[PDB]
Amino acid sequence: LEQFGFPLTGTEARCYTNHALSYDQAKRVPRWVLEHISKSKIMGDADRKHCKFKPDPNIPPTFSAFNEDYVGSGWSRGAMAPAGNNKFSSKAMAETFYLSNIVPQDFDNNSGYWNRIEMYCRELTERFEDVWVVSGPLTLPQTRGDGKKIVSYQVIGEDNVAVPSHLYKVILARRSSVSTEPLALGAFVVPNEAIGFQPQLTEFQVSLQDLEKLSGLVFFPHLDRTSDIRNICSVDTCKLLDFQEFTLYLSTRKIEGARSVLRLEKIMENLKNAEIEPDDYFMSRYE
DNA sequence: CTGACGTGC
DNA sequence: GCACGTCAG
Ligand SMILES: [Mg+2]
Ligand SMILES: [Mg+2]
Repeated sequence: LEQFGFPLTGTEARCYTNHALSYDQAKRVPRWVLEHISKSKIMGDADRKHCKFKPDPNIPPTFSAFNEDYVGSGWSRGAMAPAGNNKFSSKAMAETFYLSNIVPQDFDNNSGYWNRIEMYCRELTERFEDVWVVSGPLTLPQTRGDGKKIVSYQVIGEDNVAVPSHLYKVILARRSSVSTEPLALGAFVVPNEAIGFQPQLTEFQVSLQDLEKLSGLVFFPHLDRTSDIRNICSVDTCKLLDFQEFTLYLSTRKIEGARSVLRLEKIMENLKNAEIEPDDYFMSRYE
């Protein structure tokens, strides 16, 4: 037949401590990243200050990306499987810093709208027992003034790492293992750019048949497309943290300044459109 | 929470 | 050969 072997596409599913991915060796980015989060996963003392980005040892160095392709590129290192969903295990969080989970993402988008969607996925664990999330990059076309549709994206670094125009996220949530309740599903596609608090998450929702036709993937193939599957934005709220709750959450976590910056935190919070904190706030214990 | 950035061992 | 206090949104 053909004994020298078929060409290796390199799209083998690679499982880790808490996430699995399929690599795009031509774009140096993942095709899709799948993870499972529960009430137990997001709880833990594993800190991300000990972990830093490094290439995946299992990815062959010919197709692996590196930090040289990201540092001065004007783009951020955006993880698809977030470190916040792996607080229980230091090994699982450390594997999320492999560049086989990273895509070039806008700074404000990574820290803003995409960070709010990741928090909403963690918030769904407070209403569902098991939540599956599929995240990945996209490079969608654009219709020009002459009717011609053209795909165009950017590559950065010596290893041409593709910079996606849009990002997609697929959320599948199960209420309880001991329950006949139907499942909730939602597919969202957001552009890789800074987004404020005006557009709701429902404004970026698309049908699953349209995302599969766009990304060329088939999500959750072991699932039957019966009438049982319900939209996640009807069973749940699909609302992200507004300006108040988000700024209050960030100010609660940034409380470890350990200096006069502690008072500068309430300063920025005070002029931040009148907001107050209910818990124990800056219990300053400074010599 | 999501990022980037510099220096003693 | 590198690896932990600073800062921003
Ligand atoms: Mg990120
Ligand atoms: Mg230390």
